[PDB]
Amino acid sequence: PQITLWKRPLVTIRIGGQLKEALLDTGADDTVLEEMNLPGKWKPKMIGGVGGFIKVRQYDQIPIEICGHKVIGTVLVGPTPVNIIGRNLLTQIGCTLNF
Amino acid sequence: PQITLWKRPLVTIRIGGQLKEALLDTGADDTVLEEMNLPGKWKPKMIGGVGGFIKVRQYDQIPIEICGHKVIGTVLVGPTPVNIIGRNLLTQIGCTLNF
Ligand SMILES: CC(C)CN(C[C@@H](O)[C@H](Cc1ccccc1)NC(=O)O[C@H]1CCOC1)S(=O)(=O)c1ccc(N)cc1
Ligand SMILES: CC(C)CN(C[C@@H](O)[C@H](Cc1ccccc1)NC(=O)O[C@H]1CCOC1)S(=O)(=O)c1ccc(N)cc1
Repeated sequence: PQITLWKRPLVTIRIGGQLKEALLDTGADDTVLEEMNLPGKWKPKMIGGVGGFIKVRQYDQIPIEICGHKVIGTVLVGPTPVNIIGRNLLTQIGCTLNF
Repeated sequence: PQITLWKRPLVTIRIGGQLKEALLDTGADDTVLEEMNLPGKWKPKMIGGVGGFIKVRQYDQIPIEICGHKVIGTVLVGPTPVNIIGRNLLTQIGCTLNF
């Protein structure tokens, strides 16, 4: 697809068997999702942005389906106010910025 | 250009007579720059990000040049950890996400 930026670049994803809406975010180094349960091992990490930092759980090698593109990689989970697909998974779908 | 996302999509912008490095940020509604002594009328506002809210100065109708593309719009100035080009100006340079 080609996604224009007049509106937020929201897409449907599936993770852990569940469908969610998420922002395609080129400003995010790594994918971070709103508080949820995910199976498997995780480790604590900090991420920072506008407003400061939050503590998250880092899960590695997690399958995610993004608009029918299957990726597998790092998913952070914590108190972000929005679900965010970051560069780590955008590269896996072959996403580029064009102008 | 067609910009891959292996690394942060940093570009050079020209604003208020200064050359600055900024992040092309599809997850950002607004453009927010690190604190700087920009002349002009502004209004105080708050914006929210991952970690909470910050107070910013809102400057309207500011000329900005992004990768040779000359645009005009709202620029927020405040304690962001990185200069961010958000959708208000990404639409003006004709930027799209493609995968
Ligand atoms: C600030 C950049 C450098 C990093 N953020 C990504 C940005 O797109 C961020 C995404 C977001 C949108 C809406 C609500 C909350 C967050 N938008 C953002 O703050 O919009 C503000 C600034 C202007 O307009 C409004 S991040 O969320 O902090 C972040 C940091 C690290 C990781 N691994 C993942 C996410
Ligand atoms: C608002 C914060 C940054 C604290 N201010 C410091 C001020 O220099 C502040 C710095 C600033 C510059 C540019 C963007 C944002 C903030 N200038 C300012 O123009 O900010 C307006 C814009 C949006 O909201 C308030 S403070 O309240 O004045 C103050 C002063 C002394 C003490 N001890 C405590 C607080």
